[PDB]
Amino acid sequence: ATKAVCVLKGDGPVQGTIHFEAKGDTVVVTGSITGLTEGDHGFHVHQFGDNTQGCTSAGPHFNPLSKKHGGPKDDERHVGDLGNVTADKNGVAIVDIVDPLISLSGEYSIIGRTMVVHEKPDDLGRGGNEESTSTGNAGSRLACGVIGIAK
Amino acid sequence: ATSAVCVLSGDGPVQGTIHFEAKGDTVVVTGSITGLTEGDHGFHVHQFGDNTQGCTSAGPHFNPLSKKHGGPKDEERHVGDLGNVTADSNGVAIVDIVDPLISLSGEYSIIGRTMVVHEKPDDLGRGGNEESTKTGNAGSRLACGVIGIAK
Ligand SMILES: [Cu+2]
Ligand SMILES: [Cu+2]
Ligand SMILES: [Cu+2]
Ligand SMILES: [Cu+2]
Repeated sequence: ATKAVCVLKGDGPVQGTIHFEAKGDTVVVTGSITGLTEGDHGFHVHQFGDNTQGCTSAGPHFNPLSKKHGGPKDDERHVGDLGNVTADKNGVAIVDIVDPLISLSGEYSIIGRTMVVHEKPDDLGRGGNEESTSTGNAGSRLACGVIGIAK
Repeated sequence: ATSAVCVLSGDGPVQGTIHFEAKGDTVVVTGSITGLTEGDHGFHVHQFGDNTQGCTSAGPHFNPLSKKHGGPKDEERHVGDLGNVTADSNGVAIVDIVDPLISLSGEYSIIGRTMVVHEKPDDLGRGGNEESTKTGNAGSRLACGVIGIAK
């Protein structure tokens, strides 16, 4: 309802803890992700909270308005399109995002859905091939977790 | 949501997959859990979907109506009180429960909360002692997972 949390795990070294808090009429996303390669990594909400086949069973990006993939500042984007997180030379990425389209309740609620951090940078729907318009060319899912209600 | 799933994991060998499906004004819970010691094991929905400290961070039983702990057929029970699952000699528990109090939507929604399989049998609030009234004397949490939206 007001606060949520996600613990990111995968088959590699990438781990992290993401916190979500409804503040006013928006949602603030914070936390950190370690064990990444330096550089940008796509960071999205995928539709299902199903981890029966690791991160693969989370499905595509959460997209209740049926739009094409984009960057978080675009009109045309998926609700789950949170852009990229940037890791330092030590593999650490600090997440500090304010997003208008996600919610913690109602139609846009991401509770019970999956947060994924990807292998490569998300090209924000501007790569030029069909895959850019679905995933940003963000590639494999390095770690993920189901978003749960927190105290 | 009309369907949900949860993958149970812990620090030991207990693991499992639980499916949830709304049917009528009930939730049908099916699945299997392996790696258990033969006999009954308490099986409850805990309040928070927070795995930051393993299963310990899931909090107490989901109890929105502030009742004492009971068995699933009791009027005085927590919403998250699903009774016991039973493992056979090979440590395999088959899950098949129909419950009318838990839900996949609205106020009693368990999406984003934690399913827990316990060390001991749940005494269903009839243990004679005080601990019975809170947890059923089910003991340790062997495995847990956050309940997620499924396809
Ligand atoms: Cu993605
Ligand atoms: Cu997208
Ligand atoms: Cu319990
Ligand atoms: Cu209880």
